[PDB]
Amino acid sequence: EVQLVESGAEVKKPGSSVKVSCKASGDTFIRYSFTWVRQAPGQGLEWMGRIITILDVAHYAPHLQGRVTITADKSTSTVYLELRNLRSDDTAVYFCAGVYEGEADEGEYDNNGFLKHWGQGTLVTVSSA
Amino acid sequence: DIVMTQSPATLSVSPGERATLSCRASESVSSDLAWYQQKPGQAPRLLIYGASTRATGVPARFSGSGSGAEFTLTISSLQSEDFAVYYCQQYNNWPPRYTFGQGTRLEIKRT
Amino acid sequence: NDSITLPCRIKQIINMWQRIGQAMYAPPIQGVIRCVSNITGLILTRDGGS
Ligand SMILES: *[C@@H]1O[C@H](CO)[C@@H](O[C@@H]2O[C@H](CO)[C@@H](O[C@@H]3O[C@H](CO[C@H]4O[C@H](CO)[C@@H](O)[C@H](O)[C@@H]4O)[C@@H](O)[C@H](O[C@H]4O[C@H](CO)[C@@H](O)[C@H](O)[C@@H]4O[C@H]4O[C@H](CO)[C@@H](O)[C@H](O)[C@@H]4O)[C@@H]3O)[C@H](O)[C@H]2NC(C)=O)[C@H](O)[C@H]1NC(C)=O
Ligand SMILES: CNCc1ccc2c(c1)C[C@H](CNC(=N)N)[C@H]2NC(=O)C(=O)Nc1ccc(Cl)c(F)c1
Ligand SMILES: *[C@@H]1O[C@H](CO)[C@@H](O)[C@H](O)[C@H]1NC(C)=O
Repeated sequence: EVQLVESGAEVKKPGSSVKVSCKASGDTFIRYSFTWVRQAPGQGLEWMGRIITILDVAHYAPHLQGRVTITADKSTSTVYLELRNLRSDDTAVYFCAGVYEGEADEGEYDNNGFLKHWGQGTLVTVSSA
Repeated sequence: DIVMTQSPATLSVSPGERATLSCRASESVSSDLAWYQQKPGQAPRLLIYGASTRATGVPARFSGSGSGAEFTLTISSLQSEDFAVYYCQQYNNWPPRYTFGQGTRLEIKRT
Repeated sequence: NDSITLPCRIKQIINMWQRIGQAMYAPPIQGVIRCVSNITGLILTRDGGS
């Protein structure tokens, strides 16, 4: 399997733009997909969007679309999320998740949707103070 | 808009007993559903994928089934560490527009 | 009258033959897939030597 370490929690002033990381380690990096999902304190889970490495293409959420940006880097084996126009209503915990896909490098691929491994979940506080 | 709803709003049941949960869809979602339990403040865990099979490295006392717009998960005999909130989630549509369920609270049936 | 066998896989990320690109497709269908033909020609290439 792999392990997904995250960054350190953060506080951001409103009306800003936030970036957050997540590093994976343990296996060949391309062969896994990735997804970002967040949760407000004691609530449901907000599926944000996913990304395919081997093709490096990301899909986003409808009502989140516009101020979101996922990205990756095969060299350093990491994944970055960025979100734009920070508003206090988005303080929450965030998680990077993945799943094995198959022999991508040889042209095999199945495009699973569910989420096998999980990270801890950083925390982001957007607020006045 | 495809929407799921968990049922019931809360289940409660005592040890040695079975728990039953049912997820509800809005159209036909053939075999794309998944179940995760979350102990409060912890990384969730994969229980059922494909809406018909069990994960690897997981106790065999869980099992779900269903189709169409009605799905369910049951565990025949609770134990001491099965106290977490449970979520269903679908991944059927393409282009990908995935969505998560509500989540239901599960504590012992005890006074 | 024995035969020959070959290890045929089914892929999902291919280099288009129409252009310079790359494509994806869904995973394979559920069921039995058969295919009958008879090769009637082929393409070779020499090797620079003496
Ligand atoms: C060189 O030239 C040859 C000659 O054509 C060519 O071979 C042909 O290949 C095709 C595809 O490889 C074969 O077509 C398949 O044939 C089967 C057999 O059907 C029988 O029953 C029908 C009923 O009407 C009869 O008419 C027929 O004569 C056969 O007896 C079909 O069943 C296939 O259709 C299925 O596959 C499609 C794939 O998408 C499905 O969309 C379609 O709906 C059918 O699917 C159903 O069954 C699936 C099976 O899993 C199931 O999953 C689905 O859910 C659904 O239920 C298909 O038409 C054709 O028979 C071959 N001809 C031969 C062998 O003489 C070579 O392909 C060609 N060379 C190259 C390189 O292409
Ligand atoms: C000396 N070599 C010359 C040479 C080498 C390789 C190639 C060309 C020429 C053309 C083409 C390059 N352009 C491109 N790739 N977009 C590339 N061929 C292909 O991509 C190709 O055949 N794909 C393909 C896919 C699926 C099926 Cl079923 C199939 F029958 C074929
Ligand atoms: C080769 O197979 C095709 C399809 O079955 C058939 O039509 C053809 O007649 C075969 N070869 C010849 C030239 O007989």
